Amino acid sequence: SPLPVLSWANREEVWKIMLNKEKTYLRDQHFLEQHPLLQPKMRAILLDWLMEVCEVYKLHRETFYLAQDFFDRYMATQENVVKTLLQLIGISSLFIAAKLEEIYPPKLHQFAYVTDGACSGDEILTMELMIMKALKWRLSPLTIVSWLNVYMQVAYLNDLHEVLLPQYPQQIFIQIAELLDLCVLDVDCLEFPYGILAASALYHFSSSELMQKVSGYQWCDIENCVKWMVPFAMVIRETGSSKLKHFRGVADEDAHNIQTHRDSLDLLDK
Amino acid sequence: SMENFQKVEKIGEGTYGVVYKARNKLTGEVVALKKIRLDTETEGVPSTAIREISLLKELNHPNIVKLLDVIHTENKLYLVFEFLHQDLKKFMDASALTGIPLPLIKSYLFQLLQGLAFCHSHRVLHRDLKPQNLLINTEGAIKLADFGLARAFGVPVRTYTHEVVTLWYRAPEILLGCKYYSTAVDIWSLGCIFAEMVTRRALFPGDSEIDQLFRIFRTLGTPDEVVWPGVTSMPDYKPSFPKWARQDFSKVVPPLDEDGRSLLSQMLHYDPNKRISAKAALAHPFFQDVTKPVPHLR
Repeated sequence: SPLPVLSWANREEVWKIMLNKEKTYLRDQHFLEQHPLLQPKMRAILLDWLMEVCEVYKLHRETFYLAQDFFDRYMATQENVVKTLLQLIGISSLFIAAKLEEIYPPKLHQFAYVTDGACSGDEILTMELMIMKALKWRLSPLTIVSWLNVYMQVAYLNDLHEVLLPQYPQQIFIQIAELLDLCVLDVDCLEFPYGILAASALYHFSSSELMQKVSGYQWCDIENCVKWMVPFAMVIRETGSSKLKHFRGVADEDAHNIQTHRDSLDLLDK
Repeated sequence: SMENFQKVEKIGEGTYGVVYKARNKLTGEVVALKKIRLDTETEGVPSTAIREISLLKELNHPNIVKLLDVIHTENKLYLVFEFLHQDLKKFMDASALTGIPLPLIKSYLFQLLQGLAFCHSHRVLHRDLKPQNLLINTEGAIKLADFGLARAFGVPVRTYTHEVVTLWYRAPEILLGCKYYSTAVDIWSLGCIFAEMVTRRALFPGDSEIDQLFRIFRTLGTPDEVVWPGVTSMPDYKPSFPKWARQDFSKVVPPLDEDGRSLLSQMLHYDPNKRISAKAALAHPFFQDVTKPVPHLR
């Protein structure tokens, strides 16, 4: 019940399905225990590099977050992965996500190319099939950033109650996304539901009353997450936020949806 | 895997593979198989198949063709679906001299709207509703099929693929190049289909984008800022379009009563923000001798 009365369906129904899909899409904060040769900063390095390829290719934030999610969930089904297999598993999660999400995704030879020789097309092909079968073809999660999308729409809701037409400030959205991009780099984020992560980040840029009104969470749903997020918010606050970018070939009304990259790895140490 | 099915008949072909009717050897069960030859594919698992699979894995409903299994068996990917009899196109054509009885037309529309209400509540746009993607069985059921062009939608939406929906069933917000489209596009297609069941003639059988728009305009009247706030600012609006008056629905759909006419008229509203939802359509009086509201909790 942050959603308004809907013009296309039952808001109670829509929100409930949204809540309940969040409960079939299982995430595990300790999944790297299954991979003793891996450390959390490998996961962050891998995810950080994907953000940078997304920006180079002007892929959407939704596609980065799909890839992040396919990656984390895939690894939980798997048992002894080595550092050198990471780039394959990551660029292949990205390949699936871009085919799902983009009108004109980069071609497979483009995903081979950006690995600088380390993965071949045939290997990305083998691996996407391994990933999809292991996920049992559940490739439609509500990602961290889609919740932020939802929340921002409600924030900026008119007395003309259409939620489906984008109607929020581009530049503030970017600034909360940049905090979430830092927080995904740390694997312990996985302990909090994606909708909580996105609520807690928005809270840090606003208040409990806004947070509550746009994501129907009471403050105690959010409190634990907010506490964990604290350091990340502070590091961001310390540095100041980024400016909204223009991207060649991308419509300005779509610019805030393009995935960006900054030195989040530096920021993750503090 | 594949041993225990046998192909009985090729029943379809598209860009990404071939469709078969298949039969289980001593189960007697019949299925439809879509076969993708991965060795033939240049981007693997086509984006359309990844979407069709993932979307249908989470869309289980009596009025949505069921995805039963996905089988990877080297160089090939098989999607296994419940098999249905035929196709609303073929049923309409077979019934064209007789007419489909009104009660059956009403049943089919009600079921289509239930299956669509369900997609929309789960945030899925079908985007290719046309009679050949509506499958019927021998027991009076009808179901939404071929989710090869569907997509999950976000809240809010962003700009999606522009080349969507078969021409005859394509909504005016798509034809006029709107930045955004939504669930309203599927309701448009069903409103065209409803009238087509009634008349046994496609409502707006265009042979080009501009002919399609002119067919719509001639029947429903040329839209302006009053009926449709923003039309005149749409990328493919032209001030030169002729100004046709709306045709009275008594003449467009003669067999239909007042309820049918009212429903159809709400399904073909120009303004996507005013066009009726699949859910609200279910509560329409047209469906009184079919359904009842559930108790309203505040």
